[PDB]
Amino acid sequence: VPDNPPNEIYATAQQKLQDGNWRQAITQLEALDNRYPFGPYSQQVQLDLIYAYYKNADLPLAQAAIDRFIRLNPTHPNIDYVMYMRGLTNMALDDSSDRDPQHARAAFSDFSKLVRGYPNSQYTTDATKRLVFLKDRLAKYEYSVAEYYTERGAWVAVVNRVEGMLRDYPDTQATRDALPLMENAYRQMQMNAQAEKVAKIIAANSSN
Amino acid sequence: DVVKMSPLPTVENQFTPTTAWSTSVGSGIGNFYSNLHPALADNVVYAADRAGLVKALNADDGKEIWSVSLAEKEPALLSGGVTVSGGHVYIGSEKAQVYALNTSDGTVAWQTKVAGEALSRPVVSDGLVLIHTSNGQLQALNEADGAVKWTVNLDMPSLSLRGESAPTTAFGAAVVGGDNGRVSAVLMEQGQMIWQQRISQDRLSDVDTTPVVVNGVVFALAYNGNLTALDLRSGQIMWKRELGSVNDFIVDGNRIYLVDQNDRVMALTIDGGVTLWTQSDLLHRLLTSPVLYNGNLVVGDSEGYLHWINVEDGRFVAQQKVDSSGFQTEPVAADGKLLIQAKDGTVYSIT
Amino acid sequence: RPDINQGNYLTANDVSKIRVGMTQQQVAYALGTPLMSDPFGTNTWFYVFRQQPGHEGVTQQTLTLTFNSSGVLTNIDNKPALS
Amino acid sequence: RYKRQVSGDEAYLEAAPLAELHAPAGMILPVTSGDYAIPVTNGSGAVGKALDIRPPDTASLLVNTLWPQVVSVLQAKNYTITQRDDAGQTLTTDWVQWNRLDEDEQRGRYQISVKPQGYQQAVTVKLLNLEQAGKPVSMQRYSTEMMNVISAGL
Amino acid sequence: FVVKDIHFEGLQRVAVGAALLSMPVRTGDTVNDEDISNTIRALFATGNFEDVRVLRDGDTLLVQVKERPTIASITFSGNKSVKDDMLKQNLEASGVRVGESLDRTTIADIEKGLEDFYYSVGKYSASVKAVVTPLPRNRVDLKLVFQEGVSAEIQQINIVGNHAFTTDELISHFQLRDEVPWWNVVGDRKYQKQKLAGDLETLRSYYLDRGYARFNIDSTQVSLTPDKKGIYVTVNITEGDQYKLSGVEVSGNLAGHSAEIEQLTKIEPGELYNGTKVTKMEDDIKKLLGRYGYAYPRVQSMPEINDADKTVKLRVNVDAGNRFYVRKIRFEGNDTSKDAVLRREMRQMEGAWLGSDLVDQGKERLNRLGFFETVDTDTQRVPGSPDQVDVVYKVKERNTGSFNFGIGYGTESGVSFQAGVQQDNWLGTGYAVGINGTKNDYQTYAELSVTNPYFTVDGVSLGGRLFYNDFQADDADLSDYTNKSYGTDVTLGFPINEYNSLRAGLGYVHNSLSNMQPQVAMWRYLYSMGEHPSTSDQDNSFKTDDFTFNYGWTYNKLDRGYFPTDGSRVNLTGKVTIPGSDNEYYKVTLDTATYVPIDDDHKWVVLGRTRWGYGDGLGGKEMPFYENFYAGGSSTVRGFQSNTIGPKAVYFPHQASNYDPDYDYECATQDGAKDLCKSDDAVGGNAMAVASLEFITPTPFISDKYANSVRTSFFWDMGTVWDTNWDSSQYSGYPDYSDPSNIRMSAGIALQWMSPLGPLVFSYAQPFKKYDGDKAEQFQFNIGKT
Repeated sequence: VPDNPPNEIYATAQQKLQDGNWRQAITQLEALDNRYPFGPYSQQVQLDLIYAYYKNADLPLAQAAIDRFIRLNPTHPNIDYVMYMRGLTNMALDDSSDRDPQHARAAFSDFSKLVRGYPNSQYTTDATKRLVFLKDRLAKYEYSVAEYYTERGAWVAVVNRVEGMLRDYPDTQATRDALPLMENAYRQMQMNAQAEKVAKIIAANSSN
Repeated sequence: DVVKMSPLPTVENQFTPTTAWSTSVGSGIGNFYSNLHPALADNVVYAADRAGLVKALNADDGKEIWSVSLAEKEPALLSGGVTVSGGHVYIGSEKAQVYALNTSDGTVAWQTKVAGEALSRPVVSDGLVLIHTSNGQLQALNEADGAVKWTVNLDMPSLSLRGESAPTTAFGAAVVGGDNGRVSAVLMEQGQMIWQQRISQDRLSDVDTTPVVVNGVVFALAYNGNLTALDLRSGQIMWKRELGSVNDFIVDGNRIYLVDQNDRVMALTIDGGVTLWTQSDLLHRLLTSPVLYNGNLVVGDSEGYLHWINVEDGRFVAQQKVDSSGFQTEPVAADGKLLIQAKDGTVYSIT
Repeated sequence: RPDINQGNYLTANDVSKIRVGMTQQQVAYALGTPLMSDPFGTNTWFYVFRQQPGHEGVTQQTLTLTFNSSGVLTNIDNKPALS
Repeated sequence: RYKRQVSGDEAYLEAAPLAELHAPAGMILPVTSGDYAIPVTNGSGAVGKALDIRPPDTASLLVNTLWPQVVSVLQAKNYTITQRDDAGQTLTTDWVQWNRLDEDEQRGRYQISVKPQGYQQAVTVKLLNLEQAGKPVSMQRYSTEMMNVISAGL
Repeated sequence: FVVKDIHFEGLQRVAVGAALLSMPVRTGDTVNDEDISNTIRALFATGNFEDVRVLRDGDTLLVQVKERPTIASITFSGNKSVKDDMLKQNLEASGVRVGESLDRTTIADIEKGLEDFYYSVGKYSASVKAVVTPLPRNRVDLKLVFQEGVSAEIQQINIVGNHAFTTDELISHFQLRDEVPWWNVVGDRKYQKQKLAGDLETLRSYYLDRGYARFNIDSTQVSLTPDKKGIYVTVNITEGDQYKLSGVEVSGNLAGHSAEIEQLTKIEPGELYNGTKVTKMEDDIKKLLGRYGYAYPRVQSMPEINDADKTVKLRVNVDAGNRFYVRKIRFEGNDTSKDAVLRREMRQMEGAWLGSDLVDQGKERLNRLGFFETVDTDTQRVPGSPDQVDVVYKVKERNTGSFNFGIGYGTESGVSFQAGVQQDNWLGTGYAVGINGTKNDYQTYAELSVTNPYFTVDGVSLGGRLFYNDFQADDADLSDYTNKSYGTDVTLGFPINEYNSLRAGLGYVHNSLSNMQPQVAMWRYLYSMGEHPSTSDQDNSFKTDDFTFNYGWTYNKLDRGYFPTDGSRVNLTGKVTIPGSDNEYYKVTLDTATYVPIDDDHKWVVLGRTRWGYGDGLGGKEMPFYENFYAGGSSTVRGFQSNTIGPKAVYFPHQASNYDPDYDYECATQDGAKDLCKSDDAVGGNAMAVASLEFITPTPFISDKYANSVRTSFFWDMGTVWDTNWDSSQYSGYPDYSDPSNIRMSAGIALQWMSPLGPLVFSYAQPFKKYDGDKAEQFQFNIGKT
């Protein structure tokens, strides 16, 4: 990297962000932030850098930067953006459905914090659209582990699992598709008193 | 690798050293860090090799008297120096065996099992021979029969340097270094501990060898710990000097001469341990313990040179190659003869 | 294929220690917490002692404990095998 | 790894809409937990691929009592007054020593003037000299330090 | 004292609003001496600051801070044996990375840190140093300078106290090693604590198994050469005399299973004390207490010793724990492999009672998949429950694709190249897909394969295979033909037992014969098929399309895979052709290997191999000659050339296809051939029986420190091949190739060990019972895979 004045380096990196070649926009932002790590225009270079890291799929570097931002500027005007952004980076790592949802509920947790705190965010209408996906996505996770244990013949495990789905994710598609597995588990342990109860629930509700 | 070995000093010799004779004793020590040096007692050299071979040599010519091997049939792993006293040659083995062979013919006078590996030069005093085993056990065997009379139990760190302290005797008490960083003082009668004073400075630790006592003060070095002078009676520290080693030092006049763990030789005054001369030209050359030979320090190095250092300024008087296997065990300057054994077992005498 | 164990373990001796009119804290102490309750209104406790060793067929005993509004043992219903 | 560079760009998602299950009569559905429970935050905000996700010498202050109340804190703070022109409403201070807590110390002399500027009165602090560790040399740091010390007195 | 407002000095990176968010003291608060000390140490606990001073103005309470310097870059110097990026990765994990701040009070802990790594891999002279260069705007540039030094090696592993066993022979079974021959992979001479640890366990067991019940390890010393290039370890032992087992008294919270535990501690008195035979019943008890619900049943045995009889009375104490219940088995880390892939390996069931051993079984079941770098198991008490519990597995997934070049060299195959690319966990599905290639003197083999290891949840696998084999009979010591086959296999594999496997599948093969030198045996088969080619011209071709049902059974109870010393392996494998195929045959082969030891240290074992093969046609057709059985070579009857045993070709007089003198031919009319002709070169049979008996012995000359590393055999090998459709009547002048009574026999010595070039087998055999035609080959060998 050169050592020109900061004014023209920010100009260089800005017109690398506008050309959508992030690999070089990063190497100049990184240099600008490492050299001027505080200052009045210091927050702007930190936002551009977490945007760049995200579009170049440098997601660990994006998270590490977003978390250091929120630690040092928890009251900054645009932490609705910074939060929306750590939701995307966590939802990128997810990549959906049968694999570790640690990244999905991380994403969910953050998008929830975005909408509770900033209901008039430009990112809130899209955010709510995202954690409607994420809900039935990690409902789908419970559905698959319920589905494994019904093949295994672990009926106690499958009803306890879908009981949990009714509790945590009731309004999801995954839990509608899950109930007939509960009904089965009951019937298999000759608890058909209880089966008849969940039988009434599927009989009284849409598949949609 | 190894972070910087020193080059052979280039020096004009104020005299010319010569190998009066030399005699081979088996393969020798090899690359197995061992105390095994030769012993001079009554115009006859006593040498040994790790495998068990032990030879009695004539001190003038180096011609064999008796050879005999202590290996049964398995090697003997002889390690514990050689010391002659009372018509007996004492050898500690790493098979926890201590041999005492008759000085006359070389028969086994006795042989005793010991608490562990007998690394230490056997020290003989008050009619007992002192063995410092490798488990921190320090045992006293009767020089007549070889029966263990008492067993003091020094403590041991997680990791030590190889080699144990040969004690010195004064006033019917023995003074050992330990692998703790603690000089200890025990009674020769039953092994009753008197005092135990620490001189040690992740893993940093400090084995010791062989303290020397002159008129009520006892001197000791710790590896990476201090050179200290202690009150014989109390154990009380009188002065610390911050420099540590593993190889014997020697006190003469009111001077200490020693070789650092970086193989730099020094002369300090015994009154305060303030440096008179330092020479750092043999640095990291793997020097032996020094000996005084007619007013000259003699030290062997790993490449098999022994350098003669002027005792008044630290500048070299003579240099000499003599064996390519290398040196590491102590020389023996005594009775107007200088002896050194090289790694391959070859026992030289130097004039 | 391995042994399938499901639900709670019942010694035929720890179902002595339970009798009608006990609190939930006493039965839970006597039998441990149950793997499954009823989540649909009624407050019932199901102790399913199901095991199924390789190519041998299931033996299940179903101890069903019904509690009152207060949370005290009203009805205890158990059966040692399946039909 | 390569699967991340195809999420990080644009890809969209319209997953099955949420719908509340109806409970039959003679029973109830398990108690709702509330952890994964999406609030109905209303409004027309752009949804994915249509949403702009690009990121969004001298110090003067304004405030009879004015001028004598300025020379008063400087006298109570133990700063030696060199040139006091009460008429022209402009004083000069001797070398004031600061602390903060960083590196080696900065020392400067100032010019504190107080004259009306419209409907309010201005207090203009100009950093004349700035000698750090006996070496004249950051510029706003120690003009604002002096402007802050008179401001706290007011 | 009340605070009117709060002011801040020395805030640079930390927003006023961040420091302000950190303090107990608030605007408009009545604070005392203790309240300001409580925010001083709140701000410190932020980790943004070097020094915090909170003192009072008049109205104002003002906060002075010095922010910790922000790292501008991290660079590495002299760091030879560890690569910058990997070592930069460990620093981020520990909290030092570019853009984060450095506390100057840990720069020493940073060095002591990664310098302590170096000590772990035995660079004991290592020295890492941080120089932290200040820059403007409160930043530093820390560079770690390294002096790795030289690795230290074990100069000696001495044992003292050992009288009943020689030092060397005990070191025999040690992982740590003081001597490694140039020609033998017995291990490195490199030190690790983990190695010494399990080695002191190998030493303890060795003694207790021989009845040394009062054997103690008194102390272990690891010494260190001053120059720090040599390591001496010494174990000090007391090996108290042998002891026979008197009886065993069980005493603790047995949960009233005292009935069944006396069946687990039944012993025939006089039998010598045995430490592993003791641990067996400590686990047998702990297993059936586990079988009755209990998570962590503890059993602890204390030998009560009586020196009058020289007997030991085992005083076993056992208290079954409580019962607990697994509410959830979670898996975190599996970011690419689906949940079912590592869930289906569990022996602990969710929604059931936990077994401390069933969760442990289920851990190493994941390690042996080889899909994960690390596999750590955590058992948490589910909040506010006396007995419910979550069991989580924390996996770190590894790149599971690979390229694998193999080169080997044997007397049967010459050089053999193995080479293929392999993906064991296809998109995290447990699916194994791979392209594989083989190539020696006589054949080249390429195959594509997909496997599902769990076709069904119980782990019956469904295979899948396109293959292409290209065979040159000439380069295999056979009557010359060439087969260029290809086709497809799908096979179920059923596990039925820890020790038994089954497999059944169907498969298409398209054989395509050509270049066949005419012989009567190969020809009578072609006349079975109905094809009638020239008996004079070896420019011919035959193309079959077969469909085959393949079955197989494998039994393995070998006590260990390398140098087996006890139990049998047995492999039966058969072929038969479903109708609609050109050919109509069946084939079955059976391999047997039985090891029985004849000493207690298992250093003298006798081994009985037997190899049987039989095949024949069905619809009056014959079994193809390309499916024939062979015998002789290092693999079967040692001392004989590969495939020499059995029927020999009897050729027709033909015209050689590309004739050239200075080149010997077999019955070319170009050399004046008129009628049929006997030969040396074998064709093989449809019925084969070989059986050998090795006598495995201690290798007699090299050091007992590594003697156990080499296995000497003395063997007596026998075998025959014959074909049953041989018209002995019609070919009266020539020998009877339908007679199996012709048993070939050979005797000799075999060596076997692991070298730097790979695993060796030197056979030096001697055929004392050899028939006319049979070609000898007394020295045979194998290097690597062949």
